[PDB]
Amino acid sequence: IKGLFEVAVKVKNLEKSSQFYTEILGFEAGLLDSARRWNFLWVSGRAGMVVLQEEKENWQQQHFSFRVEKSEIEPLKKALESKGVSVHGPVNQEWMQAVSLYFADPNGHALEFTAL
Amino acid sequence: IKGLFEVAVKVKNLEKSSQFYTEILGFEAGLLDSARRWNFLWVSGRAGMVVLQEEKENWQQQHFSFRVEKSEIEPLKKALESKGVSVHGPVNQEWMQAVSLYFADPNGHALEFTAL
Repeated sequence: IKGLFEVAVKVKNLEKSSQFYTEILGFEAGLLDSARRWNFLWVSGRAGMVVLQEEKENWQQQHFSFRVEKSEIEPLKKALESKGVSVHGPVNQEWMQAVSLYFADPNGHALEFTAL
Repeated sequence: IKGLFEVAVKVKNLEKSSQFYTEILGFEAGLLDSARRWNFLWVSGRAGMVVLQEEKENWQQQHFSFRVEKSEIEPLKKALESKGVSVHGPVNQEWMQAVSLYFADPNGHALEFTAL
């Protein structure tokens, strides 16, 4: 097993969340299934994938993180902030020799950039 | 952004789920926080991480997948089966030139191995 590849993310609004993940996070189009209301988006070419799945009821917070380089922590924080996203951190994770940034998607999920 | 690094997984029983993720999936010990009832486990050295978080109420199914090599699909299916885990697939994902195996963790989450 080589790492984490994909996560399914429950979203309140497929279009608004697709806009966030593609325009703000820069993920690339994959497969938009307007029938099931799912959108499969690619992370870093073919390195990862998020599957946005529309669900209008029963909200529950999710947490997941994306890998970034330590040297890119401040640029990424600034880029998110410029696009209107509030960013917490950097937070040092001494026990794992890591640095994290924390921010929300449009659904209030707890997203993170982690540098190792 | 280089890929997906970590997912938080809600579990009914921290010990039973920790046993599954370490003994069956082979993830390595990281940080066991018996206070918050969380266990941070490493995937493929430092390539990824799962954070098991005990929650005894409000079950909701999660979906996530781990990256594997295409040539390892049958060995991994067999290995899981040998450890008592029922495996579905391989399923060809033609649109993304991928192959998937599907199986459950002890919480009934929808886990997957994806080969690209």
